[PDB]
Amino acid sequence: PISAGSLKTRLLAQRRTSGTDDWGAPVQGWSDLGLFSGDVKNDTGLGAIRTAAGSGLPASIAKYSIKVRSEVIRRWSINSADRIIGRLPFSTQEMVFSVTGVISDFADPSMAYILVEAGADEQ
Amino acid sequence: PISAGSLKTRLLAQRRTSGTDDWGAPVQGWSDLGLFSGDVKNDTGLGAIRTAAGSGLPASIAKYSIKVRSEVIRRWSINSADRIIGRLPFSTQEMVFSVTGVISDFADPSMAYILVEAGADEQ
Amino acid sequence: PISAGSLKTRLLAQRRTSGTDDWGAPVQGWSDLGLFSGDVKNDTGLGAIRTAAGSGLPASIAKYSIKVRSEVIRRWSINSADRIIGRLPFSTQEMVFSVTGVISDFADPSMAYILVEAGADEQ
Amino acid sequence: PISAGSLKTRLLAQRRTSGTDDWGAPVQGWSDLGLFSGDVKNDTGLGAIRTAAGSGLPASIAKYSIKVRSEVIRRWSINSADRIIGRLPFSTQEMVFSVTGVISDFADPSMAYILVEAGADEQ
Amino acid sequence: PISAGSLKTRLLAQRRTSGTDDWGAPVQGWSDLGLFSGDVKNDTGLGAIRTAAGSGLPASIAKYSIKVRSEVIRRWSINSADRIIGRLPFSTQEMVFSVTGVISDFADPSMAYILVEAGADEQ
Amino acid sequence: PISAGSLKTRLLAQRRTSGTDDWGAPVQGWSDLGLFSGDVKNDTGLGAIRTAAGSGLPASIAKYSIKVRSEVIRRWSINSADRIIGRLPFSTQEMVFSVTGVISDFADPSMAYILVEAGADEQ
Amino acid sequence: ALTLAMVQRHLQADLIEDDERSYVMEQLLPAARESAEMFLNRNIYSTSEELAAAVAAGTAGQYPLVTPRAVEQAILLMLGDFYRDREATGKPVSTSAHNLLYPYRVKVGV
Amino acid sequence: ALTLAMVQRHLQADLIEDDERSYVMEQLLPAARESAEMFLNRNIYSTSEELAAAVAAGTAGQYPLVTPRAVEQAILLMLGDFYRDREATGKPVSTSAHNLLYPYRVKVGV
Amino acid sequence: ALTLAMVQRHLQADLIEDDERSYVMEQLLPAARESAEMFLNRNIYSTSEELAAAVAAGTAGQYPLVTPRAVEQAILLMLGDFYRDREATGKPVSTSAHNLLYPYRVKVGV
Amino acid sequence: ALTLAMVQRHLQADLIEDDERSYVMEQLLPAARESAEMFLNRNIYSTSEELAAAVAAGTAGQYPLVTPRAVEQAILLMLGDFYRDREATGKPVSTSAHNLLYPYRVKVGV
Amino acid sequence: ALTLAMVQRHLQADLIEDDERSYVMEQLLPAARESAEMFLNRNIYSTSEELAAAVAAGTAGQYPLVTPRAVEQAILLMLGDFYRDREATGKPVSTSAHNLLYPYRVKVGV
Amino acid sequence: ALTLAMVQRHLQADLIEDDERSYVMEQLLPAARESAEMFLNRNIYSTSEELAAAVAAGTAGQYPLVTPRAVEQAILLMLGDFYRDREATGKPVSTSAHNLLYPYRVKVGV
Amino acid sequence: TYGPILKQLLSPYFSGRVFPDAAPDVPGQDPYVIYQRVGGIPTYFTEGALADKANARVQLEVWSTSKQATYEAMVHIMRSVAAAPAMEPLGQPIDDYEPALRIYGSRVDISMYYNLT
Amino acid sequence: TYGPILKQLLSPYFSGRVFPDAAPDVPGQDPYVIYQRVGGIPTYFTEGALADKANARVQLEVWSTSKQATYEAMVHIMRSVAAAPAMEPLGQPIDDYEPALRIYGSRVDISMYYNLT
Repeated sequence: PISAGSLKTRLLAQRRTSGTDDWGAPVQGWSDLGLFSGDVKNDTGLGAIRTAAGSGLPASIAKYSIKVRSEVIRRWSINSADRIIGRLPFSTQEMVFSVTGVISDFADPSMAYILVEAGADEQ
Repeated sequence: PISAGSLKTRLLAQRRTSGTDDWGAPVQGWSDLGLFSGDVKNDTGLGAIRTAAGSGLPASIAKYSIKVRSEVIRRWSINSADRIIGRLPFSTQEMVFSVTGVISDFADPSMAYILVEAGADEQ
Repeated sequence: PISAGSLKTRLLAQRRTSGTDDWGAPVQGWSDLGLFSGDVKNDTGLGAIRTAAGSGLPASIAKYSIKVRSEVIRRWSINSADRIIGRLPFSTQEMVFSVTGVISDFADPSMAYILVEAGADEQ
Repeated sequence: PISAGSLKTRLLAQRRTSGTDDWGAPVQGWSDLGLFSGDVKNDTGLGAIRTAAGSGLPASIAKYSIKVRSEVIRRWSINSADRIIGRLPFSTQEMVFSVTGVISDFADPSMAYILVEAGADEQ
Repeated sequence: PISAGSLKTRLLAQRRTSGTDDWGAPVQGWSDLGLFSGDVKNDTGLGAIRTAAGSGLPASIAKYSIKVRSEVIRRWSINSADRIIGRLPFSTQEMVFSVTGVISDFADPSMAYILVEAGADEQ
Repeated sequence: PISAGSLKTRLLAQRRTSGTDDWGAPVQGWSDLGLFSGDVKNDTGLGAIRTAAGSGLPASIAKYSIKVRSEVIRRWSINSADRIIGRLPFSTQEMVFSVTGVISDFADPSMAYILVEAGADEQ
Repeated sequence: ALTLAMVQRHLQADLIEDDERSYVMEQLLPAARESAEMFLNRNIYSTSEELAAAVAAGTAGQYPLVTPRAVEQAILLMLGDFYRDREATGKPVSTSAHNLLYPYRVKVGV
Repeated sequence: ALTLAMVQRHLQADLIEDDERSYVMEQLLPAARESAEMFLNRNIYSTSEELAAAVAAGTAGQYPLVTPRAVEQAILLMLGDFYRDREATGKPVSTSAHNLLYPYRVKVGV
Repeated sequence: ALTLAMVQRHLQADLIEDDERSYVMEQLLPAARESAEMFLNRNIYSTSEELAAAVAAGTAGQYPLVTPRAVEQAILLMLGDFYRDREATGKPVSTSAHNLLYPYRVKVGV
Repeated sequence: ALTLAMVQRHLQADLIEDDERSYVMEQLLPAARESAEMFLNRNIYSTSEELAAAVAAGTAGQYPLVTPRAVEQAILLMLGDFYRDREATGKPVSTSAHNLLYPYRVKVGV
Repeated sequence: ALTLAMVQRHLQADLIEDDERSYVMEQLLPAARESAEMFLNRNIYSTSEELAAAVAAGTAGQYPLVTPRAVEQAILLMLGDFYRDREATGKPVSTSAHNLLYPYRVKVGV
Repeated sequence: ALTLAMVQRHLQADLIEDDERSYVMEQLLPAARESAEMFLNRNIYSTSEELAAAVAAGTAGQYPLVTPRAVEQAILLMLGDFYRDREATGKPVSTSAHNLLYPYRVKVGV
Repeated sequence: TYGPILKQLLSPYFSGRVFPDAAPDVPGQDPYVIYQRVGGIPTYFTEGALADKANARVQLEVWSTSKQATYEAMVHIMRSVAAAPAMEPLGQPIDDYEPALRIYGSRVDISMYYNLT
Repeated sequence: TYGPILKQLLSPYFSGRVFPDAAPDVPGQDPYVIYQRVGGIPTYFTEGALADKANARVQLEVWSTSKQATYEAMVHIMRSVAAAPAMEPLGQPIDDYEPALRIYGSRVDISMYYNLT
């Protein structure tokens, strides 16, 4: 029960180049992986967005969830250190998702859940 | 499934003039953007209003949610740094909303959610 | 859909005299506004009453909610600095409500919600 | 809609003698008020009992709720400074309830709720 | 409505010998009371077990609830200072329950609830 | 009511070798126990994964739950000090589960629940 | 006897304001009394002296009775119905007041 | 015996206030008693002395009885129904009080 | 008497603003009054003077009456229905106002 | 009288913008008026002078009436229905406006 | 008048983008207009000049009319239905637009 | 006119990738066009010149028409249905597209 | 805190917007001042009585909506208190910000000798 | 804090990205500076007046997205403040990290004598 055709969004998964710069911080250049399809589930309801983050620094972060077929998790290895780019229809501003982990289900081996952050763009 | 005709309220979106004053604080003058239509969803139930805020300073803040068509998010770019003005019918006191972020849905590309604050007027 | 006839309680709204006394504290005299009608909704269930308040000072506060017609919010301007008096039938002890804010709905312009405190009498 | 006959328990309300002893602490003698009838509602479910209280002092407190007719709240004036005694059938150990406040409803003027503590006996 | 025959488990209630040892700590010997029958209700669902306890000391505690007939609470006096032993079928490892309090209902005088801990064995 | 055939996953339980190394830390070698079958229940929904752990150290932990037949809990003695290995179909990356405790039910003696962690691999 | 005390106790609402009391006791109770008096197909008078006065003036019709307690209870039930809900809905005929009022009906026929 | 103590224990209510005690014992109890009296097709009297006195004056009809306990509890059930709900919602014609009252009915037929 | 006080107490609304008071008392009340007048198949007048004046000029039809309290409360119920919902959702033909209005109907038949 | 004040009060929505007011008062109200005037099988005119002018010009048909308050209320109900929902759904014929408009129908036949 | 302002106010949408404005005003509106034209069994023209021009060239059929407001709002309702749902789910044959369109239908029968 | 702009706007999904665009515009739209052209029992051509060319080549059958806007809307509805769900389920015949397409059917008979 | 001799001194600039220990329920967007007593130096004679004057260290807070307004309010407070019969300002102001209401604050201590009766 | 004499000094490097006590709602990915007054040394004459200059210890924070950018920003701030007419830097910078936004911070105290009016 995966019900194809609800996977109406074309995302773009991509990971980071290996190594470190002079200081040791992660390299702010991004490679490419490919394209897949998924069903995005929002957080409807009041108080679904987080404003403050840390030392009183303003923000606006709202977590989502992408349901993908089980093949995209075996072809690559998506984990917490990737980012996902999706573009809203007829728009030039593209959302940047930050993968916070992948939940896999054993009830049926045809689904997987990727939980993203979507709040602040990553570099 | 947007069901026009439930969008019975005429709001007024407007953003802030760029630059800073002598001290660097945001300029307290407000420009204009235009008018749109949306469906406002309250927070019914007890304890839906927040009284204290910080160093024991009294307040009364109750967050709302505006459901708008997908066009008003592509025409402009509404983010956390705007404010929305709406007027109650047959009244001279106008609510001032403070946008805290926009949630967009990918299940269908014909809706968007603007979460506002409505508690203390902005300047 | 306001369903008159469920507004079976006659309240008494009244605000405070302006100015300050010698020290600057609010004047403990109370003026009058008039009478209106509303539907009071309690907080049924266990743990609906708050006992301690601050430096271990005993109290007993249970918040309510009054649903009123949209006219009483336009005739006066009820905000956090008012109090509402209602009398239980065939009784001489009268509840004193403390307004903590007004929630107005845009889904239909014929209702408003006044959230009160009802715990400790105000002066 | 009070549905008499569900008020199958005979309680015993009683208040404290006025004045103070030599130190000013409340007098540990108890007067009498009379008997009334009510419907007791427990807190079923796990984690409905509170073990620790303060400086690591053991306890076992489980709050209840008594639904009484509106007459017992007008005849006397039950508030946070009373206690209620009820006896389990065919038993010699009697529960001691500690009133933490009275919630009155305006939807219909024929009910009232007395929220008790029932955990540690009062003196 | 007690529905006998759902009381399919034979427990074993027992209390502690009175007095204190040389230091004053409770005596780690256990007397016996007798056997009764009850219906055990688990805590199904994720996050139903508690891992840490205090100064970073590992543990695994999952609270249960035993529904017993009203006679076992009048014959003895079960309170927070007892323990209950039950044996899983066809097994040699026996669970040790720690009574954290008894909830009695007045809606019908034929049930009582004993809330146990079952996590760490008592001595 | 165990409904065999929903136990479609073949796990692998295994415990740790006894004793300690030179420093006293647990030995990082793992023995074997055998194979059993169970039904894995995920945590669907937003915010089901935990990111931070302690001194600002990144992580990604999502707890699961395995429902097993009552025989695997009597044959061995599964407790908090074991780990469970399961392999996703047609994949070479194997999940490592960390047992946080076993919940046994007395309503029927044919089920048991093993609550695992699945977030960070154990050694 | 349709006194202010009985009405206040039945409705469970004290009527201290003059306008509310005037409404309830001059537009709402007489409506229930008229409706019951029309359903019974006979004239009802509160007290015997008023019945004698009406007979003398000739305005009393056939089969007039002094109001018993059952008719008072049914009138109170109709008054409570009027006070509770204030909109025209699809409520059914032959409510619970007509069960009490029915044995006092006089000219039932076809 | 339909005294004040029995009514107090049935309704689980203390009728301390003069107004509501008067309401319950003078407008709500006689209504139920005379409703049951009308349904039974006979007159019911509390004690033998009242029955003899009524027969002497001739105002008592044929087939009179002094109230048994079943009729008294049917009256109590009607009163408890009257106290609880105070509107005209619409109810079945035959309630649980008629099941108790029926074996004492007289002059049934077509 | 269908004054301003009765309408204010029925709707539980204060008609302070001139615009909405004019709306309720000049477009929403006459609609209900003339709807009931059309249903009753007769003309209804507020006082005896108006009835006599209308009969004198001959504009009053046969079978006229001055409004009882039941007809006035039926009009109030229709007005309360008009105030609450403001759409054309579709409703049963016979509401709870017609049950009150029916005994005053005239010229019924086939 | 289908004035801007009455329409604003009925819809509970002030119309300050020129485009919205033009839409409501020039495309939406006349549609309801046309629909009611077509269901009644007769011509309706707001005022008597307009009716006389139409009779003089000869365009007035048989049985023309000056609009009463009930027809105004029904037109307002249809207007509120048009304003609320804006899609074609399977709503049933004979809504709550046709209950009010029906006694004014003229050429009912078969 | 089926201009751009009326369509903008009906759908509560600003058609700023050239592509979607072209879609709505050139593929979604003519579809509804010609669907209503096919259902009515007659040709409908916007103004009197277009009707006269079409009659002059002979391309206009018998029984033509210039659009009233009711037909225009039925077209608006069909357009609003088209905009909302964009699939073939399966719907009743007679929607709420046909109730408005029906009195203008011609050549009905068997 | 079944252009890429109209299809993109209807489906609310921009088609930037070449494979997806090829699928939608070369396997999915022609299927809907074939299905509608087969249900209508006639040949449909997008433009008049193509119809003339088909008539010249002789492949045009009886009753060929240039596609109106209603047929375009129905084809778009079928295309949206194909794009939404991609499994064979028990959906009913005579969906909402056949309501629009039906007046253009030619050889209906029995 | 001796209320009157502080309220009458700080009223003209703030138009009477000086409150003890708590801002009112609806204080507005205009600057206002809150004072509170946080200790002092004893003035107790050993013979068994205390003097008719007593020291008390009060705290002050101004809460405007713009930074310039609170800066001017604080500098005016400092001047008016340093040019006063028996008060003296000790320390320097400390700033604060409240994101929920978007207001800017300030804070300074005052040493004052007031009349006990 | 005396705003203008700090904003005009730190504008050229940060392109006017200096804010009092709070970052704006959408500050971007470019480095920015936040200043706040956290005390000072009194300059109050005992005769009953205070001088036209007043000391004030301000705090500074730079919040870039890359470590090198914040290091360069802090070193430039330190140089420009140590080569200034009346300011002097005391102490050394302290780093900080914000995992939610993935930004790197810094923090240093400044002693400055500004013009009260």
